[PDB]
Amino acid sequence: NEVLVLRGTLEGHNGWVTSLATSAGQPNLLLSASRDKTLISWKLTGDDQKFGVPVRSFKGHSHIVQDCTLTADGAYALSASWDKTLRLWDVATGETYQRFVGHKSDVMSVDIDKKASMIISGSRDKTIKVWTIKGQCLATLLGHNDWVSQVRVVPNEKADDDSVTIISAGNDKMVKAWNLNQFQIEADFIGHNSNINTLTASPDGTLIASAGKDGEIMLWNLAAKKAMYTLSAQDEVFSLAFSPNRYWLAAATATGIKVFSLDPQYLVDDLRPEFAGYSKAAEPHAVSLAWSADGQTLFAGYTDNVIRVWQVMTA
RNA sequence: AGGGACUAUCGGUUUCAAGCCGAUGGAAUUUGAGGCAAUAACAGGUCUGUGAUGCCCUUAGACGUUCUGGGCCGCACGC
Repeated sequence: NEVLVLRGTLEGHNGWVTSLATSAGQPNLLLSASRDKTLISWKLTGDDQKFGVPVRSFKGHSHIVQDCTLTADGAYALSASWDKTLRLWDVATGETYQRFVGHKSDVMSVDIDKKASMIISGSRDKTIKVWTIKGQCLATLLGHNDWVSQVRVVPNEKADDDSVTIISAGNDKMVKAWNLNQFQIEADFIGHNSNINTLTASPDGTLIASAGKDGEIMLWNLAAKKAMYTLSAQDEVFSLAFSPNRYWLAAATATGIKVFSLDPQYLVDDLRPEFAGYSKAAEPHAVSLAWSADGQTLFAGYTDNVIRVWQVMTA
């Protein structure tokens, strides 16, 4: 039934959209990512023209943003980039509470646990490093031999003990899940055929996805740690997306979005629309995606310089 | 003190080699510019820079030295 219809975008950046972020406490309060050294804050007013007011740039690094994770409260935006950081931005404002420095090779990430505290970040030095909500390390993990690509938060409804769990990534072709308090050892994902360039997580504590340079999307549990639904999607995803509470997958496969539908096992609905003056090898192929925090609004993002948000509505 | 630019990023253009346009970012035609500048030389110039210097000449009516005065600034004109 669900005819998914393709609508007004929100265009704005000069470089190349490379993440994007579900606001995670004020789902308007969009908050978007970059390549050309900012973060254009887009409202969703919504009211039609502009779908819905590009109200704070935020400028820079010196170099290219690969991320922009919102807090558990959702008004404090956490940077990264190719000049070896963080720089915690204020969503409201233009400012740098705490330069977090220290890496060597080019952050690839950023994420924040359910209370806004013991943050993490991958790298190319081939680690990891915790930097609390101060430029300071708990510790500097080293179990991987590689470019560890991405790490995620998971959002726990066994109501949290308190010695918790997070995750990771990927040229050694593996994952590894680090107690976020005292980085202990828990399981990994063996097998794959090249680069793990992403992963994702459950919106309670028992779901995950990884993904593709091979084609296959190798799925989860964390609270079963057993390898799952093994799909086959040709090119790659660069750019994965849970609906929050539907059971819909969203990931941007080059080519679709393949909604795969992680219950039964079907292709509902592929969005490759809209398109004007190209030689293929121009599509202006994505690099970040999200599901309205409250879970409709897919904020579909693309290279080019035009975000193209595309919600699901009625038959 | 240091860092920082590599024609970089797609797009073309080609033996899809070495290369070459264009547009973006950029502070930024080999980044601009000089300076060092093999191989072999020329009988180019210079002993009128030398207490660097061969061989001739000069050696006190010296062509060595020095006080004066003018001389290289003299014009129908050629470059």
